[PDB]
Amino acid sequence: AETVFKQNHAASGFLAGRYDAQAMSPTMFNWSRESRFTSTADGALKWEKNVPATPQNGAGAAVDGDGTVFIQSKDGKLTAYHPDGTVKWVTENLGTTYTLTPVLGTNGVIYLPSHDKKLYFIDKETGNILTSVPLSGAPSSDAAIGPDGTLYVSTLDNYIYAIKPTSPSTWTQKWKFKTNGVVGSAPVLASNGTLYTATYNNIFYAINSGTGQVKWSKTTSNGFKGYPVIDRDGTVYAGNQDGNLYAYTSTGAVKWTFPLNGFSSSSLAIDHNGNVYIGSGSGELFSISKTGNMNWSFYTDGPVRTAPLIDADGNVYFGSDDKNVYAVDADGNEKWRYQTDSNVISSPVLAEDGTLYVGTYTKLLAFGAK
Ligand SMILES: [Cl-]
Ligand SMILES: [Cl-]
Repeated sequence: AETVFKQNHAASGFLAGRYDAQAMSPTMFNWSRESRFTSTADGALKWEKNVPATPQNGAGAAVDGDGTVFIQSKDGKLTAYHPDGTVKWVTENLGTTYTLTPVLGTNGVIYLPSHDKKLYFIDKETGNILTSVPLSGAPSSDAAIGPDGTLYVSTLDNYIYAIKPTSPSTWTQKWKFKTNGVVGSAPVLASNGTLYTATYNNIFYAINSGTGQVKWSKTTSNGFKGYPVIDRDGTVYAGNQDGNLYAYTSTGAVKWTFPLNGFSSSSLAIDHNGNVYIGSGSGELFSISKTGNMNWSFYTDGPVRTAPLIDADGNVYFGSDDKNVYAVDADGNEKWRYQTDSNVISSPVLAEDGTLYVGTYTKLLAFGAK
């Protein structure tokens, strides 16, 4: 890519970690989700592929510096597509049933937690397995990557694991944290070193990412779900199943809450002006200011489960259980929609040339530049 991938812009505060900086889109979460790319995509479909998947919390494709598109399917395949939709490679017999983002790290390594209770290290050039890490339970998050390359995942047996790769073929366990409750809020990391996660026992955790010790915790009446975003102040914005977005300061004070009219249904984005974006079971996609006032909302006919993606012009792309892909401008006005035949739940991704990828339970869709 001609410019480097950065997790942060001037208004976000993720802990900078060892993602592939030459990739177009190396991670779905643990970053602002404001793309550095512009797009002239107008809703015309460039191509579609059959990719059966059940992505956890809006997981989906990653795109490297060549524009190669990597995506897991629930038949146990990881597939690398060329930009024109032809297949570059396929690796089989990985996990089934639920899918996760094939996150692109340094040294051309793909980090793919898998439902077979393994965290695979995979060569992105060939798809060959470099090694795998046994997990005590099936993973429930994408791999977040820290500054020293440590991988942070939640697992379904109520753990956060910190696994440190020591080369493309070797690894050691940094720490593990047994959580009180099923993890619904996947690990994301903030610039002061804190890892944030939360459970359906209503506990929101701030954890020292180096040591695995809890710095502080807060409680609510229902569980947080998905991937929070973090601003430059270290404030964490997390969607709650009680129907509110919560903003926690870096000390654990409640900065504010905002009503979503339904259970939170997507993970978040944050733009360089500090506005945060989230989908609701109400069908709405919200834009909310850093002080917690509504900028706008856009109404779809079903829960919005894609984490929205902002482009460099402030347009916002997302999908709905009403089976439409959506594009709106920075003021919330519709640009275009595209009707597909499956709920749109696999979050959007932007290539350097403006191609937009987004997925359903059955297909990967590519929307081309105009
Ligand atoms: Cl380069
Ligand atoms: Cl509290």
